[PDB]
Amino acid sequence: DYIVVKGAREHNLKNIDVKIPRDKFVVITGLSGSGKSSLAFDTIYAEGQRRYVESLSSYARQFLGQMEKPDVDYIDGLSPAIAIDQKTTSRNPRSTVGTVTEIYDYLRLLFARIGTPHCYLCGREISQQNFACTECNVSMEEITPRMFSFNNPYGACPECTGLGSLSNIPCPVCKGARLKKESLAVTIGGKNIYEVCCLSIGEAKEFFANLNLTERQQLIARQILKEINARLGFLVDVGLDYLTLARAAGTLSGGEAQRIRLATQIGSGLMGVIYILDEPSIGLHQRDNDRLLRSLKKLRDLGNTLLVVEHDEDTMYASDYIIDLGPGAGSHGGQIVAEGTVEEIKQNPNSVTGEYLSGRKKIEVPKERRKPNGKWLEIIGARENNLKNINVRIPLGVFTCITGVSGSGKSSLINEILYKRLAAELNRASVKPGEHDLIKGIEYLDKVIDIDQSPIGRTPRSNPATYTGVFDFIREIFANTTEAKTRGYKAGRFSFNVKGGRCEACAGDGINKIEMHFLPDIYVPCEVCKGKRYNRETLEVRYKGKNIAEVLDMTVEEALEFFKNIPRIHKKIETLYDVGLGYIKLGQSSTTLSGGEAQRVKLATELSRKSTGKTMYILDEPTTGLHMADVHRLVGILHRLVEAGNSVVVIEHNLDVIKTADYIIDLGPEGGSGGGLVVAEGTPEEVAKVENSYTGQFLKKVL
Amino acid sequence: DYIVVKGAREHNLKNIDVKIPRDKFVVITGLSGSGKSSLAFDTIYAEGQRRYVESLSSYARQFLGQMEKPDVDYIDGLSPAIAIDQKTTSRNPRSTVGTVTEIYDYLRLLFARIGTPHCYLCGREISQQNFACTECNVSMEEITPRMFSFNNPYGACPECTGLGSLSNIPCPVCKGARLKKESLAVTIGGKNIYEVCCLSIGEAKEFFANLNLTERQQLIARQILKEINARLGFLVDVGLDYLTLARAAGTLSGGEAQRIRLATQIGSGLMGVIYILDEPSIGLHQRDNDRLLRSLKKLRDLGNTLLVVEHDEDTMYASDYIIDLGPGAGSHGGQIVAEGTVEEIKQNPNSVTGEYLSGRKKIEVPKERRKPNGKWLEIIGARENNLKNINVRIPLGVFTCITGVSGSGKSSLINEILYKRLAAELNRASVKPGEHDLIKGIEYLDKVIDIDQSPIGRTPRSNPATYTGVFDFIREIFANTTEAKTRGYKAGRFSFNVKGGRCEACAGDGINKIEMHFLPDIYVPCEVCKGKRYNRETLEVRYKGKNIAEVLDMTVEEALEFFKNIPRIHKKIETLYDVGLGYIKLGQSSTTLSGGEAQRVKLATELSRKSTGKTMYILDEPTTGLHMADVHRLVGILHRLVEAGNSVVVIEHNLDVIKTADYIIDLGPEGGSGGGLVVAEGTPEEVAKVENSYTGQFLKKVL
DNA sequence: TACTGTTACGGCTCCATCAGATGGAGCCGTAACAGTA
DNA sequence: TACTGTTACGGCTCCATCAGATGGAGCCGTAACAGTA
Ligand SMILES: Nc1ncnc2c1ncn2[C@@H]1O[C@H](COP(=O)(O)OP(=O)(O)NP(=O)(O)O)[C@@H](O)[C@H]1O
Ligand SMILES: Nc1ncnc2c1ncn2[C@@H]1O[C@H](COP(=O)(O)OP(=O)(O)NP(=O)(O)O)[C@@H](O)[C@H]1O
Ligand SMILES: Nc1ncnc2c1ncn2[C@@H]1O[C@H](COP(=O)(O)OP(=O)(O)NP(=O)(O)O)[C@@H](O)[C@H]1O
Ligand SMILES: Nc1ncnc2c1ncn2[C@@H]1O[C@H](COP(=O)(O)OP(=O)(O)NP(=O)(O)O)[C@@H](O)[C@H]1O
Ligand SMILES: [Zn+2]
Ligand SMILES: [Zn+2]
Ligand SMILES: [Zn+2]
Ligand SMILES: [Zn+2]
Ligand SMILES: [Zn+2]
Ligand SMILES: [Zn+2]
Repeated sequence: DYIVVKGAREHNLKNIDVKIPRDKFVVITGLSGSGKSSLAFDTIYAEGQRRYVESLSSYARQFLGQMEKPDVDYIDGLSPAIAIDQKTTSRNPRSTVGTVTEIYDYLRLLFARIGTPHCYLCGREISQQNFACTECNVSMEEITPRMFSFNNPYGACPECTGLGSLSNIPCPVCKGARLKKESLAVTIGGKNIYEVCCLSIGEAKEFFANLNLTERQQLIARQILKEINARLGFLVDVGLDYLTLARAAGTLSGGEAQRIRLATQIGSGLMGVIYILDEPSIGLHQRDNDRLLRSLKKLRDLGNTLLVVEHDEDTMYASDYIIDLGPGAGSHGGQIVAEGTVEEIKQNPNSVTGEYLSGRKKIEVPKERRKPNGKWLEIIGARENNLKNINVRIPLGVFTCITGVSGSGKSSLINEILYKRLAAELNRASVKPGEHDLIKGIEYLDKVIDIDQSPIGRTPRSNPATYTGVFDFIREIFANTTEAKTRGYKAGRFSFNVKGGRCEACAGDGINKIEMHFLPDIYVPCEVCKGKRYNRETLEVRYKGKNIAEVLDMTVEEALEFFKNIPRIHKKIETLYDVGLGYIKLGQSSTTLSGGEAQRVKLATELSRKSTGKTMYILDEPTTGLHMADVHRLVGILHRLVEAGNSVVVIEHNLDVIKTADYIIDLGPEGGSGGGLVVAEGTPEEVAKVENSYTGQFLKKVL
Repeated sequence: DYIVVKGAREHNLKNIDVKIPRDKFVVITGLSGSGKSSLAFDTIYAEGQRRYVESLSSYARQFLGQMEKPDVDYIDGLSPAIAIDQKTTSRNPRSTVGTVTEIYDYLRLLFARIGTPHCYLCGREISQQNFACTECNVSMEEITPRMFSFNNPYGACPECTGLGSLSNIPCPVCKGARLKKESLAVTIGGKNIYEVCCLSIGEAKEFFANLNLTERQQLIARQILKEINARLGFLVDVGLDYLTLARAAGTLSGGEAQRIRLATQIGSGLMGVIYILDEPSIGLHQRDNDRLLRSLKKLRDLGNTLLVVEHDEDTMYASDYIIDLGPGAGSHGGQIVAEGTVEEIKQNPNSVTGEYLSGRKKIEVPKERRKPNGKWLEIIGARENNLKNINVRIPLGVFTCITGVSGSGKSSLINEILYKRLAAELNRASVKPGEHDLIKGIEYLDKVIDIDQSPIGRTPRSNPATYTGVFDFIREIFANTTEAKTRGYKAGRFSFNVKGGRCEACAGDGINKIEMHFLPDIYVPCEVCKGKRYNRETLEVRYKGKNIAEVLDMTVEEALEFFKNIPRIHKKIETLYDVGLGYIKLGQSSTTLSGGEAQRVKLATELSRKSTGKTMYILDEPTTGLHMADVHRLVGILHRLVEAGNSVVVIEHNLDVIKTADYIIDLGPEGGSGGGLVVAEGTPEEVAKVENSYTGQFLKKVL
């Protein structure tokens, strides 16, 4: 009936004991960095998978990507668990829609088994010892599934090495097929593998459902066609029927990629299994979230238990049990602050999330909107990607929001066209802009700063000090001391990523890692330098009473007071304090940062640049993996930036960020190739007065 | 609440629909070959594992040993499943107790991580780049887990190639360590890996629980020592504390190996998982079975569902739901004959198992036992393995049974000493006997025939015709026809395992197998010869109106009438008919035979030999994987053999076979090194009069 | 003249894609040889 | 003289044991260069 966890002390959890009911919709809320992912994904999922993969093959456990055993006492009432984590990276030039969903492997098998080969020179059928066409004197090699893939030299096109593009233009030889001519002659139903991939998902499902095959080949392909049709049906049902299997995964949007990842791991139809979803609503519109909620309720109805760590209001309003962590974040949180039904969380004074839900704390909506001051910049002939020749004028000096469902072209319109043109005109960047006619009004701005929506990169060689750039100033200050000057030290001596002034027992890592072979690797503290990352010679040089280790092991609040007379350092630390990271250390490794904290570090990297008084701030979904309090702080700083006399445009699905905006531009009216038209454009009240778009309906519902 | 299976047509199932309750003890009874394994292991376990391993890593699914998708419509209420199958082979000279339970991998990791190397020439500690002792000028190689294993050239002893024995004697170099001298110098707590392996399990558990390690090494070994202790505790609790991790798996008994396999896959402590056990009581005494029943009830109490296909009366008397298949076997069965509680099966007239349980059918107990006729053969100084110098006289001309718990030395006493000495004296075999003084009374016998307890070998090149040896006579008869004589045909032309007279499109297999890569292979019928295994020239030669394909595609009952004037063929087919295989074809492949049918084929191979009127019949657990009806038939034929004037000794844990015996010899009083003494020796009533042995208690309880 | 932005180069880390090899035992078929009746 | 048992040799099949490699993107540190105030 219950999952009992006792003595959970993983990461920042303060030895908490929590009972999670089974066969229920249980959400884990709280601030960013409070211990939701560490409670669910790092502990419960890890134990549930570890206790089941041991009752399987011994050799195959190594390739499963095993998880380290959590620092817990005992877990009762556990069950096998499948989880979809909150960490997405993507951006691979060798991964497509076919390989991500694994349908391409099935297609390779199907073409290798029951395909019909030919000679690519005359088209006559090839028959056999040697599998060659006797007319053109060409010897085709053996037919195997590894010859229909572009990630090995056997089946990859020689010119582009299976990349597709070789000035970025399609490959002259394969024309984007990525496979050699020999492997493109095997046809099923009149099409080779590339042509079948180029077909839309909806078209391909019916192409495979209407295939005429001999009695011999149907026996072989019965176990392949059924799986292919099941996967295509999952993709269609999730709401992505307009995609093609040949699209690169480096071009998919956030919502499309998230839905692709969701549809793969959900359709198994099991029973008595715990499903763990970590932030399942990133880059998803309100209608996409409602569809996902319906699907998840259907999945629970089979007899499963759901543990979803969600920040959105809609998810918490459709659940039977809420577990709230906190009361703060980082080292200041990690306890079970409140529990129970959403009404109990609303009535619980100690729960910050309940305070926001109840209305005790809220994001202030301005009484009067900021009307445009007569300055507009206009774009005409927007035809990039799936934009159907629309023209929109973006105001200046006000807070602008760009809305619309996933695939409507919000990124393609704002990011590509606007940012690339502005950066080429003002920052003198060497970037190819999108397909458009012209932009009028560039002479009304001075600089452009953008925040992309891709997640940041993780590495043990980077911390907030290096990412924000303040570490360079700190190292210069340390190298400017009299003792460092008389010892010959430079700024490169004080960095743990440069050899010469770092602990050589760990190469500046600070902790040695012992390599197991079939078990997760272990991390143990260093012994030579005690984990200070530096030798004794470096640590002797002190500035204002602290050496570099002591200045790298101090929180942001402490470094704010420590660095007061230095303008650049104070400005950067003040921005870091403003975005919300007033409790994390100045040298915590990136790999140990939560998603929200990494996102806030990325925001503070760009929000700390000097403003010229008339600048362009382009933000692509800034409120991803952020609690309502972080959203409130971000809205406050953005509104202060606007009041300073600057123009800010924000592409957000968050309703609270939208409801405070000054001018809303809506793209739609549907996702994919069916959208690209400006549904509405005006003040939030005017857009709420329009019933053609779901965004207007939600805006008028909340107002 | 229920597992609903509809349209199950795998193997010989006749499209049955069955609902199996969840969180219950459900047994699947029926005859041998009726469709229990095909219903449970091949369908439910296959679907349950297939529907879960897809929600895991893609690469690691290949190494998991995937199961083919069953020929079923839809299964509802499924859940992830772990199963222990009924097919055990063992007999590997490169597998020990350590590797089977995987504790040896953990020990290799532990020794590679926190070991203490030395030089094997002087004993001084080795320190370093190269790990070498500067005194003896010896350079020890790198320390890795792959250097502590004898299955790779890095860590295997050169002399014996890691076999241990190089006239079978221990290796002169390693003295049975199987590892080279360099890898035997790494010691933990004063012992190398071989010494720790040689320690008993109970001793080693306390050796690891009382190890003094530095604070540095405890951090590394915390995740290893806990797992090692857990596995050792499982082995101790199952009832096998006397074993040592260095014992070869080719010497373990049936009960010990079965308990080792049971203890590994049960201790996971999950919930909402279906456990499938296929014949879990092979080679296990009554007390071992009672312990296993207690453990299984404890495992179900956690909230699991158990599907155990069992023939034993004890298992069916401790269950809440019985599913009975039949009503016959082979092509004559496959339907759900009866279902419900054990009382309902007792009162169900159509259930053969219920008929046997109720007492309508029973094994007749003779009114008066056959007293010995004054002829005895005596063995003195029995000290083989764990026999403590005991002497027993085995009577002649009566049915003798050897009882006792697993490890008591029943096999070591009867099989090794008696069979090897009798075969060396009478059959002129070149076999080394066991350790004993002498045997008096060999001149009272003429021949010895034995039936070992090891399972038979499976291959697609063998069928009952070839295994029983009747196929050679059939081929000779076919080659003796006038047309074959005039065509130059020989007996080697008529065998599908010899090239020249077989379908070259399949090399006599009869079905081509298409090789997938990450999916289970598919089997499709041949096209050139239509699966007749022979070409047109061979099939033209006909004997008595049938060619060789028609005589290879006929059941045993039909071939009994077809071959009536040939003495040898009729005798062999009559024996095959008597043992119970009157419905299977004469050419069904071995890989498709059930366990019980393969066992009966093995029995009929040896029971068909000519008896001299005074012969020795040694049977080692003949009633393994056989229903009560097959047991009744085997008891009948054995009693007829005894009445013919021969002596039969049977080493069986089956109580029905024991209760009909004429003279019982009991070994005990406990398993392992604590046994080897003759607890009781006399008629069944006399043994029942003794309360020192559990066998006597059971005998007096049933009588 | 210093601040701020860009671009290029080398080293380190992480994520996505890819779809088994080897050794020995058991069985079939065939030939050779001995005991027995 | 024929039946029955054992033993040796070559080919085919199955089970147990064993514990990742490669390619490209993102980040850090450093140098060079241009616009601006
Ligand atoms: N390996 C680690 N070592 C030390 N601290 C860690 C580690 N991993 C995470 N933390 C910290 O533990 C706290 C909780 O992190 P985590 O539980 O992953 O975040 P979360 O609550 O899911 N928040 P978010 O992902 O931003 O919504 C944060 O302060 C992290 O910086
Ligand atoms: N290079 C490309 N080639 C073809 N189609 C593309 C390409 N890049 C993007 N698309 C498609 O163009 C449509 C709009 O993409 P994009 O503008 O990035 O989405 P978006 O509106 O920002 N959605 P989201 O970020 O999820 O809220 C989607 O259907 C994309 O799959
Ligand atoms: N692959 C197969 N093709 C055809 N027939 C098969 C196949 N596998 C099994 N059978 C037959 O199907 C019947 C049931 O076999 P199976 O279900 O494995 O046995 P079982 O009921 O568990 N009996 P047993 O193992 O002896 O206790 C038998 O007649 C088998 O010979
Ligand atoms: N070669 C060997 N070296 C050491 N111990 C051995 C060896 N062979 C067997 N044993 C042990 O000797 C004991 C008796 O073995 P064995 O006589 O085969 O058992 P059994 O009584 O027939 N039991 P079971 O067949 O399971 O009913 C067991 O503890 C075996 O592990
Ligand atoms: Zn040609
Ligand atoms: Zn190309
Ligand atoms: Zn160090
Ligand atoms: Zn030495
Ligand atoms: Zn050796
Ligand atoms: Zn054929």
